[PDB]
Amino acid sequence: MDISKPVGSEITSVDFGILTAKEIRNLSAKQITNPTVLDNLGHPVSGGLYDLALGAFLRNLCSTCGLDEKFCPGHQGHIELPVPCYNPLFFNQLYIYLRASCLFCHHFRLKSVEVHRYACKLRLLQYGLIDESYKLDEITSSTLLNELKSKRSEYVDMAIAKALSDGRTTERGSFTATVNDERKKLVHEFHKKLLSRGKCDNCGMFSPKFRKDGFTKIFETASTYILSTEVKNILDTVFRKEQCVLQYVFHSRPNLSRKLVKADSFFMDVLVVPPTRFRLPSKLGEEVHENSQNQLLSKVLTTSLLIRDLNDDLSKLLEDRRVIFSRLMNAFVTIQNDVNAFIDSTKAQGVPIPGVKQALEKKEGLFRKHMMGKRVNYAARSVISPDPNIETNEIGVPPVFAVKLTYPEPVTAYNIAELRQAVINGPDKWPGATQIQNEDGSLVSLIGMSVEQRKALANQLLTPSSNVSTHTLNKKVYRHIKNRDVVLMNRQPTLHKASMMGHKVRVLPNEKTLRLHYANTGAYNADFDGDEMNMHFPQNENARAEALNLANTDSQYLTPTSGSPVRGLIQDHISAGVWLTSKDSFFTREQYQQYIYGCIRPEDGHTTRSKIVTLPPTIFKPYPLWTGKQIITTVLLNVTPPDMPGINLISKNKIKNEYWGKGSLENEVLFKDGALLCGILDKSQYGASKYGIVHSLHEVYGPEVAAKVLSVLGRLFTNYITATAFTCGMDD
Amino acid sequence: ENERNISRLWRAFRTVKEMVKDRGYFITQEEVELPLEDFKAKYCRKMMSFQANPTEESISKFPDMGSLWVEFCDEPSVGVKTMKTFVIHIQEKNFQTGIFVYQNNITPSAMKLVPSIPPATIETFNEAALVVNITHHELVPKHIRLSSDEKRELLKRYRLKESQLPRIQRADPVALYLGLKRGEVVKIIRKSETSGRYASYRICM
Amino acid sequence: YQRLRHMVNDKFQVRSTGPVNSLTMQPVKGRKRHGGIRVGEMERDALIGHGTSFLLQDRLLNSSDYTQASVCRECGSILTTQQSVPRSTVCCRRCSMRFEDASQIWEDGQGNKFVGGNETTTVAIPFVLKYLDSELSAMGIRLRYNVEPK
Amino acid sequence: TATTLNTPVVIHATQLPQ
Amino acid sequence: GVHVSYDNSIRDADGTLVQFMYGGDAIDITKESHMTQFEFCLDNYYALLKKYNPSALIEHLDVESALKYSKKTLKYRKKHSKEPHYKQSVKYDPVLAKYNPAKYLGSVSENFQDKLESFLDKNSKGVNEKKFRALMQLKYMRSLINPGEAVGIIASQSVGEPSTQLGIPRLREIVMTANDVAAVLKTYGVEAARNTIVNEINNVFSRYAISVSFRHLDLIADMMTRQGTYLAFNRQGMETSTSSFMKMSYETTCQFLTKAVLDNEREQLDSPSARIVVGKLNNVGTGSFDVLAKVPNA
Amino acid sequence: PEDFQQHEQIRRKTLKEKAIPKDQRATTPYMTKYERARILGTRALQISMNAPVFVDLEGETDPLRIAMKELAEKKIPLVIRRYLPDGSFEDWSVEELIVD
Amino acid sequence: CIVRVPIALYVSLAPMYLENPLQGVMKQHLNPLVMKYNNKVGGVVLGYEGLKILDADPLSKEDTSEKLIKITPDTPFGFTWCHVNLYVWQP
Amino acid sequence: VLLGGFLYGMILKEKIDEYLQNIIAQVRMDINRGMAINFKDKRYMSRVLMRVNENIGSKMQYFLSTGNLVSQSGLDLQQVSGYTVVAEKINFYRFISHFRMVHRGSFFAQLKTTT
DNA sequence: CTACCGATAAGCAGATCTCTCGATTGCGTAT
DNA sequence: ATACGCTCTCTGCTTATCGGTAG
RNA sequence: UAAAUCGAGAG
Ligand SMILES: [Zn+2]
Ligand SMILES: [Zn+2]
Ligand SMILES: [Zn+2]
Repeated sequence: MDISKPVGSEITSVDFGILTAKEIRNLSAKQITNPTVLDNLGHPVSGGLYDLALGAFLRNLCSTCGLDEKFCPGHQGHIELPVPCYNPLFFNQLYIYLRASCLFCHHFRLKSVEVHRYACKLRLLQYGLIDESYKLDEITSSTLLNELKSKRSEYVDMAIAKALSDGRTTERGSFTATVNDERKKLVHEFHKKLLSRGKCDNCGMFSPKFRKDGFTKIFETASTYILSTEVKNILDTVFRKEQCVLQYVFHSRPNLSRKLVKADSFFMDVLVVPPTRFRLPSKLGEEVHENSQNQLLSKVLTTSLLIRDLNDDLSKLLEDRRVIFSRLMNAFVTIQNDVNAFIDSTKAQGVPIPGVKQALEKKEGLFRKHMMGKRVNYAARSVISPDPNIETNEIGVPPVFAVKLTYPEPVTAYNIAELRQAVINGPDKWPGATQIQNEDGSLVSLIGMSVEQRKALANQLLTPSSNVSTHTLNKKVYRHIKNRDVVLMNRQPTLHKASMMGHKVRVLPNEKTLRLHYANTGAYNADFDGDEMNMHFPQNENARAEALNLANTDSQYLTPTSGSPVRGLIQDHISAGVWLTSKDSFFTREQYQQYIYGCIRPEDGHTTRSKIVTLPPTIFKPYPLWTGKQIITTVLLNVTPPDMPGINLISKNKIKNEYWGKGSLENEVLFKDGALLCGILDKSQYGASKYGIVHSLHEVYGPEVAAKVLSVLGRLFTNYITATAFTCGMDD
Repeated sequence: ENERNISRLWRAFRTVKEMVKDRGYFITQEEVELPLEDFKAKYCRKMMSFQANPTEESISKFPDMGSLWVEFCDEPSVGVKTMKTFVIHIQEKNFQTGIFVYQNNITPSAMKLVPSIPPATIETFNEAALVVNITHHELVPKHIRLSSDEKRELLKRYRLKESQLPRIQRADPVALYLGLKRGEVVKIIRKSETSGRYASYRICM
Repeated sequence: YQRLRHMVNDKFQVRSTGPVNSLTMQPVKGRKRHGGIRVGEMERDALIGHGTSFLLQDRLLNSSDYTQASVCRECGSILTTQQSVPRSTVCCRRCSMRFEDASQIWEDGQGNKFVGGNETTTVAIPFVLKYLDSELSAMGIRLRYNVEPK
Repeated sequence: TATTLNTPVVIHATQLPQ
Repeated sequence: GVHVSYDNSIRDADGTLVQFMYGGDAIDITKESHMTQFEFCLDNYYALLKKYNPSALIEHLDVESALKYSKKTLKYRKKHSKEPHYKQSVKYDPVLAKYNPAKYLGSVSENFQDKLESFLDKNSKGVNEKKFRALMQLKYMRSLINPGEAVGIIASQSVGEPSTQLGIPRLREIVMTANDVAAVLKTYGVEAARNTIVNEINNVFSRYAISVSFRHLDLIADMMTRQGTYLAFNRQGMETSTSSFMKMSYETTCQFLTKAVLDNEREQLDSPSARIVVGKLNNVGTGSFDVLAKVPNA
Repeated sequence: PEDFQQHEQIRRKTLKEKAIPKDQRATTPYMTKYERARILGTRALQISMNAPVFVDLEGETDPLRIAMKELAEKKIPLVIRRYLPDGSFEDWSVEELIVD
Repeated sequence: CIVRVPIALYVSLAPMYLENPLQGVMKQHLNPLVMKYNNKVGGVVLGYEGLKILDADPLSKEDTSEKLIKITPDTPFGFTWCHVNLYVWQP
Repeated sequence: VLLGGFLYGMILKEKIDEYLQNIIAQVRMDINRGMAINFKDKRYMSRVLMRVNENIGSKMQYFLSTGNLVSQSGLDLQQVSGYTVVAEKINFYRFISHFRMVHRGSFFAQLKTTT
């Protein structure tokens, strides 16, 4: 998607309607005749499944449009079926409305009073007046039935008029979940009781019971087969008589189009062949395996030719008629089953080739594999390796990714300082550009170019447009993913939303693995024993905004499962805390100052004073000493914003008051006015624990200050463990 | 079990009296807390039949709320002979609403006279379903019908269409207890664990 | 100590513009073919959960199979329009009529000249929508997509 | 040429010609 | 599609209102952590007061009316609660039902206000009581879930992800495959069914000692029971839904496509599933509003 | 030219019916997280395509940084349109909104 | 045979023209509409006049110097209606 | 434990049974085609044999290169696929492990009850 | 007396995370 | 030598044959 | 250039 190509029209909604035979024959670019895909010598056989006029095919200008293989969208053709056959989608609908009728009166076997009652109830549900219809039922010789029907009609029309005049329902109905529920219940009861009529009510003469042994065939009993054209004509007559009653069973919003619903929709008068573009042959080096859809259409075309020939033989004219009639009937049945197979691959009789329904039904179908979860562009995957010195809101992109992934930045008067030198760099000299998308939309390439010509191109990035029509737009440079950009990092499986965060990218110089800070371990539930995860690189500013602000790693400190935190340093830093903030921890002036500058380097903005401040030594004589408590205190004092007091907090940790000696008070932690005066930092303080110091900093100074505190605490505990080890042994 | 049947009958009568009071009809706690001796000395089932009327406050809130008649059958079963008798009785005193009680079962022939005479709605109840009041259980919150002014205000507050609200099926035990009608929105007071008491709603359908 | 055979030179991949599954126009599947990565249901639901609407619309639509397809305004179909051979515009087929029954006349490469049907405009959609349109019109189901600015 | 950047999406006549 | 509207009422994509107040108080669980940590709030009173800066948060917010009504209902409630819950005629709504917590200061829930009052009535201790309650109520005003939050997605993740760690089959007996909800619904009605659903979908989580916020269990139960019945989370429940494309994209695509096309169903493309299928922006969060630019010339 | 006029008139009449008047709206006066994110993204896009520059450029090149600088001084010339479920919309200018 | 035809188009405005939206619509669409035959009008457009931008807020005075212009979601472009009378020449 | 040598013998036996059945069906086709046969002539024996599939070895090679058991007669095995394991030979541990592993069956992999 | 509505008893349909490799992809017959 | 004929689960719904009740 | 089925693995 290009931001410089604006789209005005938008799809408000779509509606699911049956396509009719007459409509198809008007749109089609051609109807196909022969069941041969393509003749020898390599050209496609005119009139076959492929054709010049069904879409440009393998270096053959399309006849329908006149454009090449890339610039031909494809055009739709149709197959003239000699006879109308069942549509397997609607066979249960056709088989419910095939029964429940009197074949003589050509009404339903239900008394027209009940039929009209259901019609008006469903018309009231068309407009949402659900309770009004329940009173419509509260209305209780043949010439009086006409008056009863007229009274119900007046009642319904007047209720509709009042609701529309009351500002309660517009001209397009009011359809919602509850009204849908009652409509479904009403229709299901309608059908359940509509088959309860074994004897007609308009003219009480019995009718045969239609018995279907399986799809593609329906049998009558007083056994006898019934042709499909008979079923079509029967239900055509029934629908003609009861068009007013089925107009409200096959509709939910007011049919403002007022187009009559037929029985032609229930039958396959024509099959539709998608453009050739959608049945291109499986090409595998030399192997060419034609489409299963092409094979099924070839089979249906073969059956069409055979049944047409049998019909013609019968037309050119006893016993010969008997055998030709048996063969014609079998041709009918076989083409019916072949159409049923071209649509559905499980109703057939005969492992079977996938049908067009089978491209949708379950997972790996067109819904749960190419619409819900697609396969994305401008993304990368790798294996994660840990890396402190990464700010807990950053991710370390390897140079390979840092040179492949790109972003289209449009050139302005203020950007040509850096995009010009990015073009000068080239596609390999990081940072740099890999493409220039011009005003005309042309994508000038830089991969195969010389540095001299690259600089020459750079000298014309921000030129005026000599095109009257493109004066609005400007050139874009596909710059490499710089240090300022944002990346949506996810690690499958995504059991919760916090597992797909947005990090700021740091372009590491060395190795091919996504280097990620330790804090996010619980957030992704990740390890580093070869865990793989993916980085998605958004391509427009509006997408950058959400990962930078809404899904930003700072914004993700508390999981909404309980509001608890799922950040905090994990394994080494916790034990470094149990040791560094001990009473035994005393630090000379040099050691303490190095520890403080080792993590709060004020050359990028670690501390909020622009000149490090120290703390008076805890033990003055004999020589100036310090404590780890003071280390935590001065780290907090440096990271915390100025013109604001320090934190006050009382809490506990997991280490009892017996594991420190008699009369000890290290188990209870106390921060007073931004100074650590008692207690040892633990898992409870920083880690996956609630109400600790880092949680309190989050709640008081904001989430960003808590993120900076996590980075500095990690860096400090690391620099302290790289100057003082911590090991498990066999004596332990 | 004659004494036990009398005890269950008195308990059901108390629950029915309370249910009548809940809908907004003239009953007091002195009538409601009618002890077992009171029930024996006043009714020891056609003698248990009675009439109730709205209070002045209920009339102000519900202008169209009419009289109510409560009945108790004698035979453990009810047929169209009694049901038509009850419909004729409703038409005799022109009650707006009426309710019915059966001991063992009611025939569909009797049920065939439920929507017989609208808008004079007539309801129907058992005795065992009313041995224990359902609304006294801890789990069920309090339900309150809203006057059409209150319902209209509720719909305009959220700009809702009528059916877009959460639904309560008309066959819900609460709806039967409170005699709800389709389109009558109910305000429910839920005592939440995370927010205490708060007001939700349900449209009866 | 043992060196296991799960090295990084086998398990790192980075995707940009390139090969696409031509029937559904989403990038091909495979490390060897330089194919993209799946953003499945569990990733889409998480992306929605953060409230990230533009992010999800960029991962799901703008990057994989975004296409500016012409749609006829009146008939509401995508795969019905076509280009017109000059003697240069876009016209429709379903709601255009043959010139035998009738300026606004446009001709195909077959020479069959039609009139009308010039009520079409651009709509940005996933290509898989067009493919579902085809695989539904094969079954006889017609999806009519009414544009907003009629 | 002749895209949404350079041509109106829908151009109607408000009334009859005058 | 179940998100937070601008009435602070949670509803589907189409609009079928699911609940009127998120959890009954509309408090974001990501901002609920230190709302009842009163001692912490008082100790760091100056830092919090600096962070909220009520200087520019009063020129467009009403205080007096909401505080008055909160006091009145607090007094009325203290007048009551001698009797059980059914007899407790309201006569007075909770402040959240009447007043918008994000527009009127002091519009706070009953349990929160009662616990704050208990704290201020057991701890009589430069900070006064009125300024402390002003700061706490402003903090509550800032601890409300923003409009347009995918509370359905968050609830689903927060009930499914922790379920990874009786147990999962019990969940399947309550969420997916219909003490017993059926008995309590057939005897005591729909609200008793909702309470039973929440209680049983909680105590299984409790036995695993996972803290599960009731703003999720309430949303789940109020989506299941939206029809007055015990709609489980299977294809039977989904059948009663306005948008076709969601149902087609879920499962049994054939049956739902038939049902969609036989009714000529015109789905309005509001569900998250549908808007992707047709290429439009989503209806949760960033897409839950438009943006229009003011231009100077006329 | 006459059915078109009816179409336009019905469009604008339903538009005015939905549009809540300025002095009646009851939405939260803060600029929520989603609104802030979308405003920043949209104004950044505009800046990239040579939109007007109000706030001074202290060497910034990331358009999201220029958008943040505009949001700091509330110079962003956009308008949120919060939609109610019914379809009724309340327009809030960026300036009227109090962020955090 | 010069006819004044009042048209009502749906034009799209660039970010660079938020300062002069009237001149923006004139430079983007109306200027690419002069002297060219138009089938949607009927003749050949000699000129334009009375360019008037509609509003996205119905509650604004007819002379509100600032009108809301809806912004397309994916792009930084605005799309809005404009009523304008063209002096067309029809043979 | 079925060792895969006994399985090999079993599938070989079934294949040669299929061979005999194919030549008998060839005889049947010749009998019901116009006869012109004489069962005691080497010419006719060479005529019937040379038209039928004697390539039993390639069917064993198929069972090895794909692992799919094509059994005209239903066997006493409860599965039909996944019988040949590629000896990857990355370690002698991998390779020597190939030859000591039983498998319950590709039937039991897709099952719910974990007893 | 028969017709209509329930009611289990039986039969039936659809379901129960991303990623990398490898190999293989039809007999059979009448010309 | 090759082209053309092809016997391991769980939730519902739907169909079905035996009961009465009421004119 | 595909797409399926079987097998081997990573988390
Ligand atoms: Zn073409
Ligand atoms: Zn008849
Ligand atoms: Zn058209």
